[PDB]
Amino acid sequence: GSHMNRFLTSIVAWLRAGYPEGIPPTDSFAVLALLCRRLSHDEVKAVANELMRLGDFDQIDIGVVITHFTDELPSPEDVERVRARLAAQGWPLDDVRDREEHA
Repeated sequence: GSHMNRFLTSIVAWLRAGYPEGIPPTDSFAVLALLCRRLSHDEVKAVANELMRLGDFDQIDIGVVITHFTDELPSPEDVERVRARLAAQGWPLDDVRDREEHA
């Protein structure tokens, strides 16, 4: 019983759950950098678009950055920042074996 749309919905939820105060443009690029490791740039472009429409995102251009990256950006401290914050709501970005490894 797999539903594709529900996946996107949960992704949106996770992302905005990481920032219930709204993502600032600096770590928005961090978000795209992290998410692009799991999802294709068009997929993240789509979810970013709908998330910005939903309101729980700052109104910038993520689609431009994911299709045309920067060399020095996004900032490493920002990616580590979003990494630390989003980890609190879980991490479906990577794959984790169910076992008490790190709590």
